[PDB]
Amino acid sequence: MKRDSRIYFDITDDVEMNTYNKSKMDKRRDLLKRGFLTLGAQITQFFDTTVTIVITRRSVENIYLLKDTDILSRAKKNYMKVWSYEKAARFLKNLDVDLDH
Repeated sequence: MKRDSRIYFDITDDVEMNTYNKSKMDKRRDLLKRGFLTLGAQITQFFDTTVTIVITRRSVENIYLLKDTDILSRAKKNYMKVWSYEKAARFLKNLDVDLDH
């Protein structure tokens, strides 16, 4: 049987951008956060072993190059789901969630 959905938003980046784009990414984040709250996900402040999903802006295909203490390493070690913002926004759409609204 399944367990409560607990989502951690990775706060670390592996990309550079200007201030404008940061704000735009932060909006995307909050907007996504708001969507998952709606479906009833729990949105945890800290990362730990009870997270079921990490939503990250960083490079998933390159996790193998990360330190062992990096939350993305740990998430993969722990068979958690790691999603990009795109895949996440897909998840919400396909589940009939008004993103625009």
